[PDB]
Amino acid sequence: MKSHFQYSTLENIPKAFDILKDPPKKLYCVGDTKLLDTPLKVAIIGTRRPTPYSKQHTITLARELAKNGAVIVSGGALGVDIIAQENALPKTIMLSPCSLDFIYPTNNHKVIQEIAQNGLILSEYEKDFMPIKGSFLARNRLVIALSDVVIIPQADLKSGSMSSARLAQKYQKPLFVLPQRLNESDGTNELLEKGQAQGIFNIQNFINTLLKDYHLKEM
Amino acid sequence: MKSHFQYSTLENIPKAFDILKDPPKKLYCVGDTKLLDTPLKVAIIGTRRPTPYSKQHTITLARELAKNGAVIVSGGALGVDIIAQENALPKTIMLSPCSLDFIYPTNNHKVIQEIAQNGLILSEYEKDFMPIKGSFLARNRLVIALSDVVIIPQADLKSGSMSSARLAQKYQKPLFVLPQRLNESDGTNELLEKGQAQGIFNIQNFINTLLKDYHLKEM
Repeated sequence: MKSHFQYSTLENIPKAFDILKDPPKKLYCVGDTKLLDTPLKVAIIGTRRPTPYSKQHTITLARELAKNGAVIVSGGALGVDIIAQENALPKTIMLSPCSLDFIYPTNNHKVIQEIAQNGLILSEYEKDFMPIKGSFLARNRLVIALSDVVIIPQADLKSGSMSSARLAQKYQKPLFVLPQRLNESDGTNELLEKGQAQGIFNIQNFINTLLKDYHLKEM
Repeated sequence: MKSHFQYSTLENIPKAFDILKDPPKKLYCVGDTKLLDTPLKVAIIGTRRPTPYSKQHTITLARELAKNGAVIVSGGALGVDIIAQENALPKTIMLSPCSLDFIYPTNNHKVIQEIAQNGLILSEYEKDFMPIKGSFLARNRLVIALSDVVIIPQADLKSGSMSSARLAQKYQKPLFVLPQRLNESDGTNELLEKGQAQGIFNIQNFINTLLKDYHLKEM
């Protein structure tokens, strides 16, 4: 699916990317590059098939953070990603796994269009580049490096979410996850089990504690 | 409801009760007092109103622990208690909130009778005593003191399970809970978030680690 987006090259690579083993040498952009200057960026990533439970709290977290000064960063994927980003509009930044002349995934086209208009989409791929395993992985590192904090509402083991969670640890980004029952989100529960992530046991307090840590007003 | 239990004096008060600020001065018993001389006693306590999820794993915990050399200790209450005890039979000990000439609660009479017959019931009251305010708290102190480890599968804030949880901490009895969703078991979740309990993220590993720790053959 062609995007028909009008895009250009990003003038300056965010310094947040310098922590990366292999920073992007060149980035392409469509939308509001001012979003890159915001004080609080929160990554929200997760499974392509969240439960109603996960979906419900993903919406609240995204909506409330975006409404109170944060910018939500994600990969625009089916499920948790696109849910967070739609509910954060227009304070949201997407890292694309393909070049900006294409929409992926197809079914998210409507929301992705709205991000291109009112939010920001970045890509490391100039044109004609359909997504492949390595480009999903590569853009995940950008999602993590760009963000101050990383939330994973729900995720299985051996998922992109878990490789991103490893990156979050490697790059010292605080990891947060939703409390989940046995067997429903083994990835996030493993992170809890090993003390590699903090549980979000109260949505409003978590949000307010984040706002304060970054000198924004609470709710 | 009368029990028709031919209860005895429990002649030797278990040393485990000696840690209490107010040890029971006299105890009464019916059933197998040898259960008191076992290497591993696990308290399983919780809400009177468990979800199907909590119920399902309580059954598994109780059954597997009882089958592999542990004894399950509880209060015989509606919900988690009676579920755990029924599935632990005959390796189970009930601490009764009433004298042993009565059944309490009435609706648990069948399992409670099975416990009198094949497990063990203890009480701090001799006769003619139905429970009153505080007698539940009182027998809970006994459940905790007797047990090596305490499992709370599900519980609300301000419940009896939480006051028992405070006792477990006071006496350094390790405390474990089931992973629970936001807004379902605020009691156990608060324990988890405050680092006061450990989560059971893998039922089989939890059990095998517990066993090993008490020099029992792993499953």
